[PDB]
Amino acid sequence: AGIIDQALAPPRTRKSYQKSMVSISGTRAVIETRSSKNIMTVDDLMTLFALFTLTVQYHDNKTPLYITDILSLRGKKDSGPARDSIRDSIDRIEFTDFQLHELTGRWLSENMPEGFKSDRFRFLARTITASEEAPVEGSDGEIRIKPNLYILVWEPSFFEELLTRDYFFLFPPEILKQHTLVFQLYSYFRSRMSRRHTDVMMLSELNQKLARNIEWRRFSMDLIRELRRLSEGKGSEDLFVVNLWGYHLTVKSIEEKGKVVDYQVDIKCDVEEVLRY
Amino acid sequence: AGIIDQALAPPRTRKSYQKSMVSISGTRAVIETRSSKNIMTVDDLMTLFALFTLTVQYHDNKTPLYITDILSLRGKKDSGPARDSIRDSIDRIEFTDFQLHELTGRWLSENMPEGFKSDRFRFLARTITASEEAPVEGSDGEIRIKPNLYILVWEPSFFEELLTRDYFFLFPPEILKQHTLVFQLYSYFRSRMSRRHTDVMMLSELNQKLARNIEWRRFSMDLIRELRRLSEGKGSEDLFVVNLWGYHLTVKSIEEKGKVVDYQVDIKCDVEEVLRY
Repeated sequence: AGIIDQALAPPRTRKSYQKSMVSISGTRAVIETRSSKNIMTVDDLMTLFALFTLTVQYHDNKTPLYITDILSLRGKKDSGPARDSIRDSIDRIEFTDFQLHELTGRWLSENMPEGFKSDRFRFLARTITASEEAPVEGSDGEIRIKPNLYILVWEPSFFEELLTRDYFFLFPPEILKQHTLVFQLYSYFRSRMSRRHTDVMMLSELNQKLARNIEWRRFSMDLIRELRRLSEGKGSEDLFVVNLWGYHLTVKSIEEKGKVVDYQVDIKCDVEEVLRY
Repeated sequence: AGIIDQALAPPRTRKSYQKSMVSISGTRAVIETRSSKNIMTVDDLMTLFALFTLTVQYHDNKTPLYITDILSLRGKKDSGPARDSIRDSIDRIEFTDFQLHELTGRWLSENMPEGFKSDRFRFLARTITASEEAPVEGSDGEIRIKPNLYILVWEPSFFEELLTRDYFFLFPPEILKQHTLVFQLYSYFRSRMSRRHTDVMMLSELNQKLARNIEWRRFSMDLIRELRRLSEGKGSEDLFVVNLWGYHLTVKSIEEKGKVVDYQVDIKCDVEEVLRY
């Protein structure tokens, strides 16, 4: 859940294999993501977290989640294309296998002096669905369903962590309705920013840190438009501040002659973080 | 479930999708078998059952299994190609998803009458592996591992069904190392003939109900060689009896010169057959 965000597919990409290089605790590892259909994209993250929330709120095992509650938590208007979109997202999450291969040998026991560890993980161990419409056959005869009721059986150990230490798994119900760049920014501040309470960063670094292959103009215009929409009316386009559910930002534009680059400063208020449930 | 036998791939087949029509309890249904690699074949069944036995034998959750125990239980001499073969069977079992789609709408919930139910199942929810050799990047650019320790995490419902009820799918460990036709014969004797005391059969009937695509020469030579092998020498080439782990058989020759077939008299004994653990 912490490293999976680094091994997803680009948005709107339909592929069945992706090999990414990662490093955790100094240990370099190769993370593979494969599916019999299309692997998870970055945009699916939100949907995944939605499931997380709906798994925690229900238990207060097998977790029944209705499609309408998912649409509501995602802040999307109920319609055919919307239900089909969430259905495609959950379908990508369901058939995605992650596998982390550690490249540095470790000592395990007297019988295994040098041992390389690999972990093959899958979020949903089982899924039972209930649909109003009948399945369709499609090309090659492969079934396609339109479920309204989901019944999730998570991976056991992960499920035991879905009912224990529900902080990194519980995002604010309002951040799950936000833009993809806002979600990625809040998720980046939530995991890689517990070291300090004040920080200094640029938008140019934020592309390479969050959405690299997105060009600087689209990234800056979209994310700046969103943060400006969530900002307070106190400032102009050159200087404004955003609450961001505990991550009080302070964006300031830097100009050469007419061209601009933005510069943001955050002050992490840990209280409102836990308050945002 | 007990319908996976109709969902597996034919022997010597390496594919990623299969679809079958299956009627269960009067309802027409479709079973799809998917894998990002190769789906399970029939010849993997024994290995799967081996895992079963070992998972029941260790807990006497997570289940550590060593490849040495799998090779010994399957009756395989420890070597390179043997370890590779077992690893390939376990790899096909690990990445195989099954899915049962009901094509007839039935009553599911007071808000979904005549709804359509699907069930996406997977034997292994999670798999941690310990390998002695280093991860190798093959010619296809994908990581290939050579594990020796299998920390297995089964599907929760199937695991609970696998720890308490150890009588539906547990075979005598000595049958997991026999010829494939003997294993198929014993499985046919446990599935069919539920509580029938005695019955009389033909090797031709056993040929068509066990291995349709096997020549009558190889069926008689292999099956009669193995059954006649596991029998006290009290008889001759034309009359012998086999215990067969609770299914006491009696095989005799038929129809004299140049044209032959075998009578097979059975007598079921639930005491020995079930108690053999």
